[PDB]
Amino acid sequence: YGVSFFLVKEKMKGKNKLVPRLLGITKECVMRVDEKTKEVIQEWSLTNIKRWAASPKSFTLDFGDYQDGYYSVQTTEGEQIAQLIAGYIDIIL
Amino acid sequence: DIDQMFSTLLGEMDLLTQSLGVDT
Repeated sequence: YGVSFFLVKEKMKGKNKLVPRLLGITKECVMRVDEKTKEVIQEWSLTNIKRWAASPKSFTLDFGDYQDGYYSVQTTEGEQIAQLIAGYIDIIL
Repeated sequence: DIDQMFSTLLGEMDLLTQSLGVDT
């Protein structure tokens, strides 16, 4: 078991709704992947996580609360993203 | 330390549906 991938929705510019997207949890980071290309648009250390929050419709990460550390998206499988993340911070800690 | 986190992040998530997003 290695890097994990989750199709999540994100709030982009140009409209007001969310845009399907693709997340990638790495035992060293978290990233916003372009479901379109599968390439990474964003990255964020997993060992940098402060506290996250998976939901039945969405999931969220809290890293940077100093200012704005809250990065979230829409996904009907958070506990899957979160348990792993949670399980990954368990490693890299 | 768990307690409200869920609601503490969900309340924040509301800001992702409001209208802004990331304010770049």
